[PDB]
Amino acid sequence: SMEQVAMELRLTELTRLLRSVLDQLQDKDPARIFAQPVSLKEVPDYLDHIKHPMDFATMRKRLEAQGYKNLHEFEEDFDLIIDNCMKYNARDTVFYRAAVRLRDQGGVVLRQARREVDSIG
Repeated sequence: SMEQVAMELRLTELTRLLRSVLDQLQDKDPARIFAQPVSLKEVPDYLDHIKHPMDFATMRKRLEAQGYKNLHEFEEDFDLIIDNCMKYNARDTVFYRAAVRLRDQGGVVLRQARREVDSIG
């Protein structure tokens, strides 16, 4: 149907805007602490602590399959990156501190992304 195409075009344009959002958030992580999944070879107990692991590479895979239907879904995954780190690592660690700084800086980006998603529809 033409309606299905129009919906698919909207999904594609959302995907475009989320790709740019993702790039901007990932620039706020210059240490690349959140770039890849936590290695279960290197942290074998991780899944005992963290039930839903997340990282920027895994988000990027979902994004490129157009697997985010709305900005809420994408933000859920970004928040998991931050929140998982802040639970697993202590306050005095470079990892925890990186997560705080990512959250703080990413807030700004996400605030305008929400306006753009609503604005363009």
